[PDB]
Amino acid sequence: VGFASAGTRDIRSSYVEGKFIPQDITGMSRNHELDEQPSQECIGERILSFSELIKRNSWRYVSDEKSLIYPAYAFDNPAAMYTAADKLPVWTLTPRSGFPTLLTSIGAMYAFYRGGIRLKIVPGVADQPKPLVEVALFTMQDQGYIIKANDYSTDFCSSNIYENFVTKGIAEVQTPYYSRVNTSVVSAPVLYNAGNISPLMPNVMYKITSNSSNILLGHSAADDFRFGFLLGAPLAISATALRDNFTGSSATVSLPTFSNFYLS
Amino acid sequence: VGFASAGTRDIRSSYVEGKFIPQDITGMSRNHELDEQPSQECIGERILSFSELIKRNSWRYVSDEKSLIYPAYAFDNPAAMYTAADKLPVWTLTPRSGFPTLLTSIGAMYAFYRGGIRLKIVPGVADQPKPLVEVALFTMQDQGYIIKANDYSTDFCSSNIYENFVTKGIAEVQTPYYSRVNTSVVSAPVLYNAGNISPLMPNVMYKITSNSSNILLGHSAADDFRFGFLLGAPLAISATALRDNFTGSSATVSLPTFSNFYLS
Amino acid sequence: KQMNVNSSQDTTFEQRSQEKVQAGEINESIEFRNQITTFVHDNPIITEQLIGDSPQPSGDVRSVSDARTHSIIDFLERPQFIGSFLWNTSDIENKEIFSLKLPDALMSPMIREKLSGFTSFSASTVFHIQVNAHPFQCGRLVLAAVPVPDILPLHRLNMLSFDVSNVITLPHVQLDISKETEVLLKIPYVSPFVQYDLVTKFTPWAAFLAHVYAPLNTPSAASLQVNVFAHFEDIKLGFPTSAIVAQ
Amino acid sequence: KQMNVNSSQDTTFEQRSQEKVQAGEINESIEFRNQITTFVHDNPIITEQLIGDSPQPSGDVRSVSDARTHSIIDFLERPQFIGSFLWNTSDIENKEIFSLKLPDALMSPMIREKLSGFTSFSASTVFHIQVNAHPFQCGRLVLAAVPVPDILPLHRLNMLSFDVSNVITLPHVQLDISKETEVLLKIPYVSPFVQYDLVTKFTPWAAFLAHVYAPLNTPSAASLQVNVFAHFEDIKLGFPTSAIVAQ
Amino acid sequence: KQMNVNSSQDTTFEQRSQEKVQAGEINESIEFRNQITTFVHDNPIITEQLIGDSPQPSGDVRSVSDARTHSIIDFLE
Repeated sequence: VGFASAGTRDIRSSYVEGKFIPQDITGMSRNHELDEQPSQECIGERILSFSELIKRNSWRYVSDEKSLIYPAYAFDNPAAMYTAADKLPVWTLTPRSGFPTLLTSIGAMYAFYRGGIRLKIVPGVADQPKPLVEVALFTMQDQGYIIKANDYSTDFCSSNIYENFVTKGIAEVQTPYYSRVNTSVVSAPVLYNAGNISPLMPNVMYKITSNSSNILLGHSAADDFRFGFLLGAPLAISATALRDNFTGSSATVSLPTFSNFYLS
Repeated sequence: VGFASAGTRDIRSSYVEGKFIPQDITGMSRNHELDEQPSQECIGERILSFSELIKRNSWRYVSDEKSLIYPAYAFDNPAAMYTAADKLPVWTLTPRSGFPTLLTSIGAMYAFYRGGIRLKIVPGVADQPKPLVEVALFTMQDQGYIIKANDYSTDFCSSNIYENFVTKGIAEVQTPYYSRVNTSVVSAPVLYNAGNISPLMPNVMYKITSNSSNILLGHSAADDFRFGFLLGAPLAISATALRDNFTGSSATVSLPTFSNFYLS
Repeated sequence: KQMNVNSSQDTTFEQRSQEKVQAGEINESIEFRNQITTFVHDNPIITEQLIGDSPQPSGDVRSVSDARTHSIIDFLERPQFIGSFLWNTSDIENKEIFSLKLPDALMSPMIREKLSGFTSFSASTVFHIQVNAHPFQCGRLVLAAVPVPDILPLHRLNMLSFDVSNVITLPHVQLDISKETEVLLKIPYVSPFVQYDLVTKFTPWAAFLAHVYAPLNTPSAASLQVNVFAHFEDIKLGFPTSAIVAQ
Repeated sequence: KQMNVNSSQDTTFEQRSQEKVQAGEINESIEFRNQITTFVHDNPIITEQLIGDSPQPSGDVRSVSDARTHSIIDFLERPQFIGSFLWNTSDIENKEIFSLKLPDALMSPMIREKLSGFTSFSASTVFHIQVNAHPFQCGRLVLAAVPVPDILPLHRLNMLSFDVSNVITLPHVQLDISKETEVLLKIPYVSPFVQYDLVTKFTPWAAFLAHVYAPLNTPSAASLQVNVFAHFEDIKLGFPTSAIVAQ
Repeated sequence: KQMNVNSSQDTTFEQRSQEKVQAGEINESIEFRNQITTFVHDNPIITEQLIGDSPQPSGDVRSVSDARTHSIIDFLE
C-alpha cells in the first residue's frame, strides 16, 4: 500500500477496522495471511476471544469463616510491594476482595462490564453429618460491599441454593446481572458510608454458609457477561518472579490454589 | 514545450531519441526545421554519417623497408609533446602504428568496432624490372602486433594478392574482419608477451613486399565496418598549429602526405 | 520502468485517499521494489540508459552458455560423491561400513554456497551405494535409514550397533555384490522441525547407514571400496536471512 | 522412476539396434541422469523408498518459507549497498567521488557464493546514486559509465580525469541535490567477451563513475555522503565448472 | 465527516479556479463549519473516533428523558 507517508497514516481505529492495510516487508501479503493448518494439527482448538477465556473458572479467595458475606461483583486485585533489601521478602501481596482470576485479570484491561457471573466452592472439609452448603443472594442495604463474617440472624426469605459437599463435592452457582443500570464499572470504588446501594455494580452479594471451617471460592463469567471499553495493560507484575528469594528471606507469597488450600 | 523546469528535464537520451523537444527561442519551430535547399544549391551532396567519411582513404604510415610486417587493425595515434621554450620545436609527434587518418580519428571517439578494412599503397619507386607488390595475410602467433621489418623466410601458403606498380600504380587491398569475437576494442593495448593471439583485435596482420625502397600506406573502412559506443572527444591538438615556430626553432613536424612522401 | 522493477507505485497522492485524513499532503514520491529491497523515494528521480538501449542479445552467449539452466534447486539436486569406505574380509556380520548424517554429509562447499542466505531447507534424499566386486567374490550389504539420529533414544541407536536384525526392520535396501551393481534408497524429509535449521544446526533429520549383512567372502583376504553418491530432491527453501550457514 | 530422474534408458538391448553390429550382445544395464551427472549401470539395480512414501507436504513449511521464491538469477538481481563516499565543499569541478569496476564492485560474498560453479556470466547493471542534502544546500553530480576500463586507451581515461566535459559526453545521468533524491543509470553488458570471465577475471566490462559537476555549495564547510546501490539484470549464466571464482 | 459538520470544503485547489489568478497555488487546506464557528485549516487534519463508534442509543435515555421536547422557543412559551 506504501511503506511510508508524509504525515500520520497508521491511525488506531483505521487499522483495527481494516481501512488501513500495512504492507508486508516482503511485498507478498500471503506471508501474513491466516493459515489454519497449525491449530488443526498441533493445538486442537483455536481461541478467538477473551470472552472464551473468562468462562473458565479460577480461584479467587480462601475463607476461614463458616458463614460469610462476600462481594460478588467486586473485581479488584491485590496491592503489591517490592523490595530488594536484605532479609525482607521480595514480594508481598495484600488482597481486598481476593487474588487475581481470569475474570478479574482480563477485566482489568477494561472500564466496563455487564451480565452475570458464576461461583464455585471447594470445601476444606466435607463434613458427613452436616454436608450442606447454602449460597444465598444477600441484599441488605446497610452492608458494605466488602468481605465480612456473617453476624446477621434476621435475613429471612432470601433466594437460596443448596449443594452437598459429600454427595457432589463442589458447589456451583450462577448469579444474574440484577443491576440497576445497563453498564457497570470494573473495580468501582467502595466506600465506608456506601452500603449496598451504589449504581456502579449490581446491588447484590453472596451469603455463604456451611459446616466446613474453610472454603475456597472461585468464579467465572456467566454466558451473558461482557467487558467493554478497552483501556490497555493494567498495572502488573511477573507472576513467576513471586518465587524470588534473592534477599535471603524465603518467599512467602502464596496465591489461592487448590494445592495450597487442600494441604494445610 | 516550456523553456524552464523545476528539476532536470533535458536528459541525454531523451533528447537524442526525440522524446524531449526543446523550444526555439523564437517560439516558431519552423526556424530550426530542416531546409534541403542549401545543400542542393550550394554543396551538391549532404553527408549524414561518419560511416560515409571513414570510407574515404587517408595516409597512415611511411615505410623504408622493402618487406614489412604491419599491424593492420592497430588504430592508435601519435604521442605529442608541446613547448614554448626558446629554440625548441613547438610540437613533436611520435607515432607507434602511424599518424592519424579519417579511420583512426573518427575511431578515437568510440570504444568498439567490427568489420573489415581497406589498404592503399603508393610506391616511392615504380621499378620497371621488378614492378610487383605483394600484400599477404600474416598470421604467425609469435609476432607482436607492431611494425617490424620482415625477417621471416618460412611463411609458406599464405593468402596473397599482387598488384603492379608499373601497369597500375597504386595497390588496393580489402581485409576481412576475420575476428575471434564480434566486438573489437579500438586501440586495444598491445604488450611484449602478447604475440598475435589477443581476442581484442582480428589476429591478422599484413606482410607487404615490393622492390620499392619506400612505400606510403593508407587505409579506410570496408563496407561492413562500424564503430560503436560513443565516448566523446579524444585527446587532441590543433592540426594547423603544428606549423608554429614562435620559439625560434623551425617547425619540424611532418605528417605522411603524398607531397611530403613523393618529393624527398 | 525497464529497471526490471518487480513493482512500482507513484505515491504522490496517497495521503489523499486515507479516510480519516482530510486535505492530505500532496508529496512527490515513488516506491519501487527490486527483488528483496524496496526503495521508498521522497522526491523526483531520473531513470536513464544508453540511447536506443538494447540488452545483450541471447544468441551472443551460445558459445559459452549451457543449453540447460541451473537454479539453486538444480544445484542441490546434483549427485555428489560423498565418500569411499573400506569393506574387507575380516569384517563380520553387522560391521558398520559407514553412517552419514543428513544433511551433514552432503554439505560440501557447493551445497553450502547455494544454501547461504536461507534460514533453512528441507528435502527428500536419495543415496546410492556402489560396489564393484569381480565375479568370483560374494557378499551382502544393507543400506538403511534412521530418523533424527542425534535425538533418538540410546537404546535404539545401540540396537542398530548390536544386531543387523534391527537394521533390516528399518526402511532399507539390500545389495548382493554378485547380482546388483548399485542400489538406491530415497527417504522423504521427516522431522518435528518443518525444515532443517542451517543456523543452529539443531537437528539432522536422518542418517543413512550401511552395515555388513553377509561378509565379503573370497578365497584369500581381500577388500573392496563401498562408494556413496547422494543428492536432494523435493527441495523446499527457507526464508532470506543474513544468518551464517553454520560450519 | 520417482528418483526425480531427468531421463532414464534401459540399455539392455541397445547393442541389438546398431546397423553394423550383428548378433549384438544382450547386456542388462541402465543409464539415467540426475541433473549434471549421468549414471551408466552395468547390471540390475534396486530403487527403494518408505512403504507408501509421500514427500513432505508443502503446507507444512508455510511457517518458515517465503511465499516469494529465490533462484540464482533472483539473488544476482538483489540491490546491494556498494559504498558510501565522501563529498565535501572543498571538492572542485570534476573531483572524483568514486569509480567502481563491473562486476568487481558487486562481487560481495552473497554474489560470489551464487556465481560459484559457473565459468562466467553477463548482465545489464543498474546503479543508483543517493544523496540526502538538506534544503539549504545546493550542488550537482554526474553518474556516468565507461566501457572496458582496464583496456581502454590511456588518453581516454585521462580525459575523464582532466575535464568533466568528457564525462558529460558519456552515457550518464545528472543529480541536482535540491531537486532529485536519487538518480539511476542502467548499462547493458557490452564487451569483446560474450560473458565476464569469473576464472581469470579477464576484463571488467565497465566502470561507473561519479564526478562533481558543480561543487557542494553551502555557507560554511560541509560534507555529504554519496551512497551507491546496484544490482544486475538481464542475467545470463555460463557453463558448469569446477574452476574457482577468482578472488 | 461524522463530526456533525454543518458544511465541509476541501480548499486545496480553490486558488486554481479564480479567473484573474493564473497558475494558482495548490495548498492543502480544508474549511468546515460547526454551528456558528467555521474552522479554516491550513494543512492536513486527522478525524478519529472509537473503533466501531456508535453514539449512545436513544432507548437508553427513556428512563429520564421527557417524551416532549424543549427548545428555546418552548421555554419562552
